[PDB]
Amino acid sequence: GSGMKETAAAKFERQHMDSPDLGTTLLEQYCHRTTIGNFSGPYTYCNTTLDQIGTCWPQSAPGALVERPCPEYFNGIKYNTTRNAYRECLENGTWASRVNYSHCEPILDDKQRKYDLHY
Repeated sequence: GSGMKETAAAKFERQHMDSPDLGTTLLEQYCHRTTIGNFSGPYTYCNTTLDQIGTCWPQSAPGALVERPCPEYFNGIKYNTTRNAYRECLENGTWASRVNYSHCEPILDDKQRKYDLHY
């Protein structure tokens, strides 16, 4: 026998959405109140921080989670989209690895765009 199998991979074109150097705007303009770090530490709650996702999240509570997978579980309707994502907050007052949400994009109701050219 052997011990090697099972594998897959498939991605799509993706370089960048155009942009200058340095940044025409910091992702830490100010965010929430963000007041902690040896100056104003009330509790051991989560503090304002931004991970791989520039999108900064406002302080939260420990053992909580700022998940927002889709607006409503309609399944076949016009959504509003409110920056879906899924981030949990440890009981130590920390965020997770990095927000994520791919169980929303895929829905049993979508299939448009294609176009093509023929002689």
